[PDB]
Amino acid sequence: GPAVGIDLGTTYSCVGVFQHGKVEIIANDQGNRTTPSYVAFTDTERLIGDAAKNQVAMNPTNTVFDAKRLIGRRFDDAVVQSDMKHWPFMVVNDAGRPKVQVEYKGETKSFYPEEVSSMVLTKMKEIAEAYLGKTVTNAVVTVPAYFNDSQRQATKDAGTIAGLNVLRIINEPTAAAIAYGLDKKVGAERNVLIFDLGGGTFDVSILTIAAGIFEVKSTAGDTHLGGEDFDNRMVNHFIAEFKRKHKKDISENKRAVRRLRTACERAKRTLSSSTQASIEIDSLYEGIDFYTSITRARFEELNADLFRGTLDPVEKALRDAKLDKSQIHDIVLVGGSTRIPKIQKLLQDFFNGKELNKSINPDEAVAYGAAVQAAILSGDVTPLSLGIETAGGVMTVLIKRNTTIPTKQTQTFTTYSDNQPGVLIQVYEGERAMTKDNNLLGKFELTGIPPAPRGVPQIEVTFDIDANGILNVSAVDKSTGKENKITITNDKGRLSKEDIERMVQEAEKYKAEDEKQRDKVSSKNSLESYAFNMKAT
Ligand code: NA
Repeated sequence: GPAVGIDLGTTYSCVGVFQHGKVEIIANDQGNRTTPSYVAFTDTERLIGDAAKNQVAMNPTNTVFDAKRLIGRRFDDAVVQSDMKHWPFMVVNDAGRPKVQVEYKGETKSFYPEEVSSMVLTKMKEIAEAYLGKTVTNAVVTVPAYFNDSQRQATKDAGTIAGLNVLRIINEPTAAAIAYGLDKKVGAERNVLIFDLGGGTFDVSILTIAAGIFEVKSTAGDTHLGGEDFDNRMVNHFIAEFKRKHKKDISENKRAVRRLRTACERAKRTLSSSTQASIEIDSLYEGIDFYTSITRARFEELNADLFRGTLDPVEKALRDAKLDKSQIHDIVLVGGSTRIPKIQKLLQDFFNGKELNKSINPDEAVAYGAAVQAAILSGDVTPLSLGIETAGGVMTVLIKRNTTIPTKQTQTFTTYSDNQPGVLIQVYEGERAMTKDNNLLGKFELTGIPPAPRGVPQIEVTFDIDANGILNVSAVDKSTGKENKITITNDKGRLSKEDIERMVQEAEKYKAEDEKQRDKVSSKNSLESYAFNMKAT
């Protein structure tokens, strides 16, 4: 049977299947295409999904949510320590691992974050099985791009516990791009910004896509910004309005606040499609009916700081990606909060009128991409950056990856040491800062450099790639015209698509460490006479 794509979200989860040439997002028992990531433990039963969320007020201690925040993390993590304070449920330390502790059937029980996530995955698997009419085993599960190897493995383990064979763990921004088919664009590399504003988290991701290959250039956002925050601003405003009108604070009554919050969430949805919404609550407090209205403009004023603040992570991501806003080719909206008209206007105005990709339901786009990838697994540009080793074993790129062929790139280099007799030209392929982490393709020596102080001799290195992809690397001593060259054959099938993806992924994993290595050397054009990788120490 077909594999399924699952968006394991912090607040809500979504499951989709690619069948008959089309992705179908699967509705649950109550007809909802999204299922709350909530598990509830009671004296009589365990509830997953809408049932768990509906009874949260009655059983807060035994209702678990935000397990994604704890997944793949140590208990001593500061995020876990700060996050634990907000949650009613208890978090405990077992062998350096956080666990949720709850009372189920009168017995204290402890579950690893992956175990709670496995229960949400079990419900999504059952939702898929009811729709398909067949057992579902294979799945593609999505995770935030910033997730580390531990967080990804823990998410895979949650699927394994649920009985799912997790074919691959893919980034949520990449899944959204796959849903819009940005990989199938016939032109040269494209820079894509994924603006993801969910119920509880805000994620901005910049990706570069060429030849079906995705690279995460930058990530930015707020882990604590979401639609619920917009609802809270409306609730606080209404509490103030009631207090001004009736001289009473409804904050004391928990149910009254819950009823107001429910009305505010409905009003916010109405405000996305209409310019005004009505709040009608009978007997909100002390028998006083609350009948009032809110304009879209008032809602925008209440959330003005939060809405404008979304641009700040966009600016940071662009700086980290070393890209100007003009260089973004595609913008994708993900998450329900992206429906808000003010958010769309602010992003479009920031991008100078650029159209936004919002045709796919923002709540379902990540699951849609996961479903497309699951089906693919179920059934001329340069592949890698090309460069030479500079002093310190550093990779200096002459031809960037995704460069159209044929191409010729020339750079000038100098000696690192005084009276250096020769330079060793070492050709490497890869996206890592250091040649040790890249692949050596060939080496040649240019000798007879006239004795001179360091930084004075000029050596022009040229990389020439023909249409067939054969690489010719040449070095000329500018003082004498003396030259040496190597021809590197293009071996067919040497590199698979997966091989390129692994090398790009490795660069994403070590980007912070790699940048520090780049900053270490004062000169970027200095060549030594030896191979740094073969040096002792
Ligand atoms: Na999401």
